Amino acid sequence: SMKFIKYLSTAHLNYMNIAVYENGSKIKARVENVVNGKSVGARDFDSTEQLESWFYGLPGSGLGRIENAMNEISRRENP
Amino acid sequence: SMKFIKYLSTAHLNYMNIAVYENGSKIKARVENVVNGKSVGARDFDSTEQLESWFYGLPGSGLGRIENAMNEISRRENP
Amino acid sequence: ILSTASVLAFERKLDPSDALMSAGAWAQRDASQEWPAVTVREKSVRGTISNRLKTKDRDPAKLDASIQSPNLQTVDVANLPSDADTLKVRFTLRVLGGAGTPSACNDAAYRDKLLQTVATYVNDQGFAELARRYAHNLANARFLWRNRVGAEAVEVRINHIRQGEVARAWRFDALAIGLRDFKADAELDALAELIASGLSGSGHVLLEVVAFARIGDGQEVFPSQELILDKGDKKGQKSKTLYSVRDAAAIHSQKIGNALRTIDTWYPDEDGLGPIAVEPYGSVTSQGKAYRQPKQKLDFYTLLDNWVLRDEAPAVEQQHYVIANLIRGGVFGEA
Amino acid sequence: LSTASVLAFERKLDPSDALMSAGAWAQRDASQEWPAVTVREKSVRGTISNRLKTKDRDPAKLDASIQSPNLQTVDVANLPSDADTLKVRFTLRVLGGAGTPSACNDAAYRDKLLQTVATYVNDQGFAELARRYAHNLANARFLWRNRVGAEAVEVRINHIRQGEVARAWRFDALAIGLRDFKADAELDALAELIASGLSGSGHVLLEVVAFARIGDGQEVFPSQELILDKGDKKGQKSKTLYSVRDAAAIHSQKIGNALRTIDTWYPDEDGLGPIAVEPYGSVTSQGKAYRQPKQKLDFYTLLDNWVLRDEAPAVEQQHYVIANLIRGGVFGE
Repeated sequence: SMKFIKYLSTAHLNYMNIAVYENGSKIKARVENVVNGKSVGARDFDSTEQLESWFYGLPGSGLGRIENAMNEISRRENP
Repeated sequence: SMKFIKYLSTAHLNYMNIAVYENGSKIKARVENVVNGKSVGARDFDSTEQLESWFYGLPGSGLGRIENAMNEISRRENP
Repeated sequence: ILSTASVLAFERKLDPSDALMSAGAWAQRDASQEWPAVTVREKSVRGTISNRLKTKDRDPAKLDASIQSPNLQTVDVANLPSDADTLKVRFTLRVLGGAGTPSACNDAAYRDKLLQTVATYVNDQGFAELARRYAHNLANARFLWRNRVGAEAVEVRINHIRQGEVARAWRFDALAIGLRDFKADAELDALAELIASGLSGSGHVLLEVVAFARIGDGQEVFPSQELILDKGDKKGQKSKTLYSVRDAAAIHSQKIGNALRTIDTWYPDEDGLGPIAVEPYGSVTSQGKAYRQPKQKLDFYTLLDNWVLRDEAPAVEQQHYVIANLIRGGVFGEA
Repeated sequence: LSTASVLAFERKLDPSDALMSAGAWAQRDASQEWPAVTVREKSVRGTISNRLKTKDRDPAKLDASIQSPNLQTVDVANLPSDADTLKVRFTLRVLGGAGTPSACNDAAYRDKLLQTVATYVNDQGFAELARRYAHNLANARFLWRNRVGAEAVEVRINHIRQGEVARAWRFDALAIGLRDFKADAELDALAELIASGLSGSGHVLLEVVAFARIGDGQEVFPSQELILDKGDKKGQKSKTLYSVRDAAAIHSQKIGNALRTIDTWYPDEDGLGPIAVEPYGSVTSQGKAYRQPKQKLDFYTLLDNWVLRDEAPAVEQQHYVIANLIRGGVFGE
């Protein structure tokens, strides 16, 4: 049960974007290929306010900022 | 009574290869030094068909695959 | 007795080089020595998600959001300059010779049995049909893959180069010479005899092939495309990449080598596709179809294993096919 | 007398790595400045070509294999599109003292080996072996596949006495054969230089330069590297060519193998030709080891007969044993 909310950008980059799912009281951000749904990395979040404070805290402006977001999520999170 | 069949590769790696012996109705795979016959680890098998389905199921291609095979056999099998 | 050799290998004959593209104007191709190279640029594209969408189990809001949003890629493009309509493509070809002899073989009885079989094939007839069909693939412009599609005129110049000086020059028309029928000509027979004497081992054959394909001003040309594994975390935005050399767009050598050996007109399925390329299990990847299937008995491995081992010859055209797979080269035997 | 438990021989005729570079024919006289051939990188989409197991000879499995990708990345080395020849240079030291082992246990086996090699040298010099090594320098055996299908090949050999060259040679690698061994004036002069070098009576330093007129943009063949295609990220390049800084190179041992292709008395036949000098003399590229130890022509058999029991073999097998000692190796148990 992961209800879709919105894509994180206005434009897709290379058929790649960040989808936003509501996973219970948490909230999900998956790096997905838009034509077939293959995820290449996700990260857990809880509130949309802190998610936007994290996203707008990234360096960049627009598609460069979501490039930074997909490079951040698309690496393996360290133990 | 362990009749030799074939080596598992075309080339030796570091004077090391995998020899194949027919041990009764079973079949043996020994990690042997080719110049003196010192085994450093063996593993029991029964059929050549399942042995090839195990070997071709290993990750790699060629000498990297038999490197994976010798690293798999050359460790002590867990109880 | 006389089982197959567990290691067979044939190095290839008919060695091409990479073909460098350059652009210029027609009726100045008689002085086309100094034409500037076609450069690979890099532009940005914005499109739509217009692929077959999996509308079997999906949220409709996600499907509506995915197709109402644009896609912002970056591609490599190769155009002509705007004051030039003719594309030049230049590559060299060496025809080695000594086709029957393998470069790796376990058995010594299978090896000289194979050598006697290929000596019988060279004895009862030359390489005349095979070299005739390779000279047809040089005479038209198969190596201009999409650059031939929709052109006013294509002209192919072929030079025989013995020393620094050119020894023998041909000049053709790739649109008059067909794409499907293997007709006859005097200079096609001369070029075929030169290629056949190269394959037999008489002289040293070096060929320069220059193709002029008039397209139009500023149109897109099509170099061969590259592979961008393990760069999605560095670049990410760039999706298409063209093969180049030190500042010139170029086609790969193996693709021209595939274009030269599209000869096989004897595959049993049909004749409506024309010739296909000489392959073991002779197949086309665009068709997605394994023509020359191994459950019928026209497979290359089956014809080899009964024309060498069991001493039973196939028909003459299947013999031409087997010697074409030996001229092609490849890693035979069991891998 | 029993042979020692540890034997060793350092190699003589040790070459350096070749350095390939490309330029123009009839400009090879001024060739100290040619740009080196670089190892570039291209992409290959393969096909289904190996033998099927005949349990997978179905229509749908072949169609799925043809729709499956087989994308790879390989290294290639080509000439520039205006260059038509290949310059290859390397240097070669000729040591001498080719009977003394560099490690031995038995002081009696050592002295017996010394006077056995000494009575070989007193019976006949290094003249036949140096004749055959001068032949493998004369033709272009170290151009392995680069020679195969070349317009004209030419080999320049200089003797380096000081900073200045002392003696020069100019050869024709195609007229000088690949199948037999002949005589010529400059060949015998080079053979006598190598024979003076192998007997410890001088210091010989040779640089050898070879030119092979191939064609514009053709594929040269540097030596290929061993890479283990294991399960890393997404698959790497599947063909690595050996190189140095900004230059494609042939290994030193490949040239050293192409120099010692001498042996014509392995007991199979004379129909094939000369093979490389080797204990259990094996052409591994055709999967067959000639000179099996089941006959009486193995190197260890000839050594243990002709040093311990003092029975001499034929003169041709004496040439074989002394070429094995010039090769070097790990001998003994």
